[PDB]
Amino acid sequence: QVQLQESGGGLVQAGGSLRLSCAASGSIFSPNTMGWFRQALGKQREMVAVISSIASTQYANFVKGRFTITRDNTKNTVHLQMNSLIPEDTAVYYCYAVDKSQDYWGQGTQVTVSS
Amino acid sequence: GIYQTSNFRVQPTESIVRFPNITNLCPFGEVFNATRFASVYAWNRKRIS
Ligand SMILES: *[C@@H]1O[C@H](CO)[C@@H](O)[C@H](O)[C@H]1NC(C)=O
Repeated sequence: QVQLQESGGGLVQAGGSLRLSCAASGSIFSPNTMGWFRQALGKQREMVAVISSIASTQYANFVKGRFTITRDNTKNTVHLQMNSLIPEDTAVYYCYAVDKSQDYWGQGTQVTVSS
Repeated sequence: GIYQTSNFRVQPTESIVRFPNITNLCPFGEVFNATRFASVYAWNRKRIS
């Protein structure tokens, strides 16, 4: 049972900062890919960002230069730094392990930004 | 006199085949009846042996 733990969201005023985290346990063979995806009530999964085993970082044009992914090799975990927030970012996020086999999604982190 | 003309045999009409019980069920249901199938770039190879 591959399980990924999500944490670090909540209510933040406009301009604030947060640090989400997905920690992966289970099989997760070495060539894995950790991604993060957006969903606001009324829309589908919007791809936010991706890091592969190469450590390359990939981000969509929606949030250019605002969010970052940090990779921890020792625990093979991922931390998404959410900075310079704007109420267009009000959407629950889920993280996605591409891996090599059956894919596993998240339980969700509520991210809310408004004034 | 006595003369050996032909040879007597009994030709069979039916054939029977016996093999042991079919046991080692190959994984097929876990592939064709699987609930989830991977993407077209994380393609699922499963080895059956
Ligand atoms: C899948 O399940 C159905 C049951 O409706 C069965 O008839 C079929 O043989 C199964 N397929 C495999 C590959 O086991």
